[PDB]
Order: sequence, then C-alpha cells, then structure tokens
Amino acid sequence: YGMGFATNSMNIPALVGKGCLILSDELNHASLVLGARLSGATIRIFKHNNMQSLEKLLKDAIVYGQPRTRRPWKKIL
Amino acid sequence: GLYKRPFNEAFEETPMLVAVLTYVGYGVLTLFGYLRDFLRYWRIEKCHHATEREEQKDFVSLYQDFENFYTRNLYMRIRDNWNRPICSVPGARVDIMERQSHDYNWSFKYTGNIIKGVINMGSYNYLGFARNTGSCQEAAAKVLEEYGAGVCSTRQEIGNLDKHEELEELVARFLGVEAAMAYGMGFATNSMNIPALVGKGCLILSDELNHASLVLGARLSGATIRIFKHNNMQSLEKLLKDAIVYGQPRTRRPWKKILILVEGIYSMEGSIVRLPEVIALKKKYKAYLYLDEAHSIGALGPTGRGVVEYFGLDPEDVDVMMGTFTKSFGASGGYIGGKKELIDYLRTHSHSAVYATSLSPPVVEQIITSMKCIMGQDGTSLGKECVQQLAENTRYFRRRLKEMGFIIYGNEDSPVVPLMLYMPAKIGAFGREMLKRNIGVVVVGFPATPIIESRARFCLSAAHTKEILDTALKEIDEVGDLLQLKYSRHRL
Amino acid sequence: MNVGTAHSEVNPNTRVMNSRGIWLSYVLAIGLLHIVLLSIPFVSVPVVWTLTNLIHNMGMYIFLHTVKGTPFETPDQGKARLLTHWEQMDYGVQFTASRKFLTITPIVLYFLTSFYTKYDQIHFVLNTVSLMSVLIPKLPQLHGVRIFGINKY
Amino acid sequence: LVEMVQALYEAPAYHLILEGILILWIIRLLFSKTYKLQERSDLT
Repeated sequence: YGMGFATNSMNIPALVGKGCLILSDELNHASLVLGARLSGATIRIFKHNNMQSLEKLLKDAIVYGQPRTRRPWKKIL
Repeated sequence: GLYKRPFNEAFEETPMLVAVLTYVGYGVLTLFGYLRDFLRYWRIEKCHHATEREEQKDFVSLYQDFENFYTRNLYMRIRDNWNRPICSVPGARVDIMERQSHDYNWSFKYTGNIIKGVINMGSYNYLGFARNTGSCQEAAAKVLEEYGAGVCSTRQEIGNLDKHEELEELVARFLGVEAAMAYGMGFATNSMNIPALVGKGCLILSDELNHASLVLGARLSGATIRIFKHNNMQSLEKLLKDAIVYGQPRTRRPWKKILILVEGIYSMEGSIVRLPEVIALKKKYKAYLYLDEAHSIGALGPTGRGVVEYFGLDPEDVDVMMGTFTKSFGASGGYIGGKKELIDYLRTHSHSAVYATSLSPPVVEQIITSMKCIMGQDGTSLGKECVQQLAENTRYFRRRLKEMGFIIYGNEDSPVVPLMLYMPAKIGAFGREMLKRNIGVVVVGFPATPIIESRARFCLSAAHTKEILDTALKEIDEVGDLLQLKYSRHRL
Repeated sequence: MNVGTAHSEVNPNTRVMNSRGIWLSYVLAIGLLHIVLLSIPFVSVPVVWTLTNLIHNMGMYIFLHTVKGTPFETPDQGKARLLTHWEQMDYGVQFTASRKFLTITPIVLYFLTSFYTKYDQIHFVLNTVSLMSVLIPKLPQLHGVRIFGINKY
Repeated sequence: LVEMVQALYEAPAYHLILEGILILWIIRLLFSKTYKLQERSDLT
C-alpha cells in the first residue's frame, strides 16, 4: 500500500466489523486506534505488556459475551 | 387463534363477609389445636396414637410433629367423609358399607348394615362403562380364561404380547395420531416418560393446577420448572419471551428445549384449557406441547376424541398426547400418542418399558371393547347415545344449579361441577348431610386448595337419568337452604 | 386434605398472607383485642394501649418469627423446616405489599399508643423496646440468621 | 387538632426524633419499589 497510516486505517475495518471484539494495548499508534474506531467492533484496552490483563480480558470476553445481549463474539482480534 | 364457538366460563369472587368468617373458623381451629397438643405432650390427656418400639426409643424420631399438626387437629375431626368403602360396581347407584366411630374418628368399626342405592357423584365413569354385566365384561372374561390374569415379565423381555400391539394400533387409530404406546398406570405414564423427553438444560413451563404426576415427572428430570398462572396466556407469553431472550440463569445460554405441560380439563377447577391460543403461542415461539387428556378423552368432543375434537383442532399440532383409560373407558391404564419416531424412542428409552411389568390382558380386552363401542365399529348406536346423554346431563345440571343461587366454577361444557362451600365446618356438614340423604359427594379442604376456597365436586355421568338428577337437585337445594350455601350475588 | 390435590404449589403457606380478606381480618382482630382489653374495669386507658401494643407484638413475634416449618406435610421434601414464616413468605422475595403492610402496621400502632399514653417515660421505653423487638427481624439483612444459635435447629 | 398539637409539644425531644425517623422509615418502605430476590451465586 502507498501509505503506512492508510494500511491500518483502511484494512482493520475490512477484517473486523460489528459484533466482534478488538483488544488494544495502552500504547497503540494513532493509525491502529483510528482503524479500530472506523470498524464497528467493541474496543477494550489492556495495560501495556501486562499479560495478566490480557488473559483476564480474554477470559471475561469469552465468558460473559456481548454487553447488551450476552451472545458469543463473532471474532476476537 | 380464534374460537369457532363461544368460550363461556365463570369464577365468581368470594364475598368479603364469608372470607372474614372463614378466617375466624381457621383461627379457632388453630388455637384449639395448639391447646390439644399442649395437653397431649404433658400426658394430661392420653394420646390415641401408635408409638415407636422400646428398642428404638433412643433413635432419632422418625417424624416431625409439626408436619402432622393439620392431620391430628383438623383432618381427624372430619375424617369420616373420605375413604368410604364400597361393595358394589361403581355405577350410578353404589352400595356403601357403613362404619361408626366412638372415639371421634380415631378408629372405625364396621357395623353390619350396608347403605344401598346411594346416588354416585364421586366416581369417574363419564360414559357409564362401569357395568358388571355387558359385552365388555363377557369379552374380558373370555380373555381372562385364556391368557390368565396378569403377566410376569417386562415388555422388552418375554413379557410383550400380541394383545398389547393390537391395543396400541387401535389407540393410534382412535386418537388420529400415527402411533401410540400403552402403559399399566396413568401416574407412571407421566412420572416415567417426562424424564425421558426432557433433561438438564431444558425448560418446563407448568400450569398452576397441574396434577401431581406431571409435577413429579418434571421434578425427576433435571429441567428448570417455571409456573405460569392458570389459563393466563399473558403469563405464558411473557414467560416464553423472557425464557427465549434471557436464557439460562447462571450462564445466559439458549435453552436446549422448551416444553409446555397442560391438561385438557382440570378436575378441581372445572375449567377447559384454551387450546387454540396455546397452539398459536407454541407455533410462534417454537415450543413443544405436552397435553394430558385424562378427563377429556372420553367426556369432550362431538364423537369423543378429546379436547382437540371439541375445539375442532388438528391432532398433529400437539407434540405429545397423554391419556388415561381409568376415567372414561372403565379400565386402568395409560397411553401416549404422537409421531412414529417419538413412539419408537419411547419404546426404547421409557422407564416403564424397561423395568416395569406390562398391562394385564383382561384390562386390554376391556379397553378394546369399550373403544370399539365408542367409535362404533360394532355398529351399535351406544356410541352416540352415551356422549349425547353426558352433554345433556352436564348442561341441565349446571344450569339448574346456577339458577338456585350457588357458586359454581368452570366452563359450561365440562362434566365436573365444583360447588363452593368456603368454610371448614361446612365441609364436614355437607358431606355428612349429603350421605344422610343417599347422595355421595367429594369434598376438599385447605391444604389441597386456596384457604378461602373449599369445594365439593360432582362428577356427572351418562348413566344418570333425568329422575336421578332431579332427585339430586332437590336434595342439594334442601341442604343449601339448611347450611346457607347460596353465596351468589347475581342469582338467587 | 392432601397437599397438591387442587393446586400445584409445594408450599401453600407462602401465599396465605396474600389471600382475600386476610388484611381486613387482621385489622378486625387487633380491634377485637383492643375492645376485650377495654372490657377490664380497673385498667386505665394508657395502660390499656400499652397492653394492646405489647400483646399484639408478642403474638406477632411468636407466629411470624418463632414458629418455623409448615403445619402440613409438603411435597417439596422439606425446603422450609429451618425457615420461619417470615422467611417463607413469598419464597423469600424481600419486599411485597403483604410484607410492607405487616411491617408498617406495628409502627402505626406505636404512634397511636404513644399519643394515648400521655408520652410517659416508662410506657415509652416498654413500647419502644417491643417495637424494636418486632421490627429488627423484618430487616432484609436479617434473613436466616440466628443470634447465639437460638432456634437454628 | 389544637389539643393534639399541645400534647405533641409537651413531649420530650428524643421521642419526636424517634417518631420522625420512624415516619421516614415508613416513607422509605412505602417507596421501596425495588423487590430484591435475596439470592447469592457465582460461577464455578
């Protein structure tokens, strides 16, 4: 692609859409955050390089499911 | 869903004064029961009860005393109304052996005299098939002489017979379903086949007035049980919506299945289930239907196929069609009808199919002859006359009781007439006075019913003639004048 | 009669308080107790009201919070042999019109008796300790708790 | 009316404090629209 910013901003929306979950670090670049925002997926932020936080978020996301109607997530990225 | 014919039912409210007097009576009984317990505990008054053996005195007491409270203090006082022995065929007229008690119903002794020609309003023979002399009795006698009485093994083992297969195919033709299976007890039918259909992770929706067999069968299986109000399709619809939406309580997952247990006619309440709306709801929300037709399989319908014929519906809509031969056909048993796949699954996975002894041959012969008579294969016009006479007697009795000022429950079509007494002493008084005038009735009390609502149920029959009904109605009028049992505001 | 003959409830007891005319009967019972107390010649009106409040609170405590179990054998296989009647009521739902009425009426009786007792100190302390005795168990926090192991078994 | 007001005025302060906290309790109960279920559970 012709731009590094456009790579994320334009290809994260294609992979993931509404009903899926995105788990982001605390220190993600602005392109990754913008790409996550443009797609309709839910975004949850775990602490920087804290695999306890990542593991806990994965557990709770798989167990409890979607917030409004507790259904399985289509995908987790 | 819509009703082709009008759906009439009336459940009048209790007058407030009668409710207040009811609570006065129950309070007096409770206080005197506590006094009697205090007297008995301190041995001031000797107790007429059996006691544990001396060798086991140091064991933990077998019963809890408080649980037996209502049995000693209230049930014992009016115990003579129930468990009345008979010594005759339970037809329109029955013979009741007489018994007397000199220690206030704690012990009964049978005097020689036997009461004869009692008008029978407690037995369940709707179509009047309980005869000691008839074609059915002759066929049963022949099969008893050939096959003997009772079988000594199980269906899956050598105990299966050809008579059982003949009965099953006849039942399948009768109801209109593809296949049916027969069992040796109506209670065991539910208790042993509800667990097979439904297990853990599924939901069972039960009425408020389900029989004890249905509740026990629901309990034995691990399914969650939720109770909706009696014939309230708003409650059923709300429960279905919430069950589908929210899912399982601990971990909100979809239910594997949803089963709705209902009955055709509720015996005590007298009401008939609103089948069209139940079928509409189960079709909309994709839930299965279990229909108990113990009381409606013979009584209801233009020809007698049950509630489904009465409403004019389609038998293929009902997933499981339970039924009992005791009430209408005059022989003990039970059955479940449905699809061939369902019946084969039950033939393989039913508790009574594997472990319990199959039905006696003379009973299946009696059922076969009665059912052939009902559907008219023999060609005799007894099939239509019994149903027409039952309908006429039901309408006449219900109308003429409502025009005397009594309070009656249920639909106009149901052949069970619950009259309401509302007071604890009037239960025993009504039972004793009706027996004194050669009428046998059934009365129920507080633990069985709501506290304010105590009733006496009449079970009409095709064997009752106009003269018998007129005699019963004049006696009921006289008793109601004596006990002041006409609480109806709309009519006098 | 046997439990379950004409209804599917495992414990009819839980609904005896929601029946028709039970509240009016309760009120008439309190009134009848008050009149029976007034029937005593030597007793004076303020101590009549103190006796009314004390007897009502004692009986209500005995029935609602002391006696536990069910008078009749129940087919749920003993859910509530350890639970008292107040805990049994409405299958443990903490608020309900019946519970609100039952917990409100002693306070109304207390206000009436405080008015008619001429606000005396001895009567005040008696009536208030009785009212506390009745009202402390009604708290949702005190559900199925026995202090110092009394009436647990 | 007036006699009731005078009788209430004759009473001590702690008694009126208690009556006020009790009427507040009655208001809280009568407006306690929430109906708890009183159940405790957690996932295994």
